[PDB]
Amino acid sequence: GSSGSSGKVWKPGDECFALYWEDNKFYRAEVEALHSSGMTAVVKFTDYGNYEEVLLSNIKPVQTEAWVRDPNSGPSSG
Repeated sequence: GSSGSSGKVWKPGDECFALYWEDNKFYRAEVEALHSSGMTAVVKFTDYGNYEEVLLSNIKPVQTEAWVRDPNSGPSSG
């Protein structure tokens, strides 16, 4: 299509951070299934592994393991 568009869409099978309904804190999770309507979605919390209905506007994309190897030692003893 066209490259160069701001935005972010969720999908069933992506790890994300959802705000607990009892802690209201950002915790790890995974988009279990979105809602036809397009407002809330079922996300599974890793903390225990239970599903919770949270809004899409209350979810954040989890960073990826962009590790980098190199023969040059980076961090050292302080």
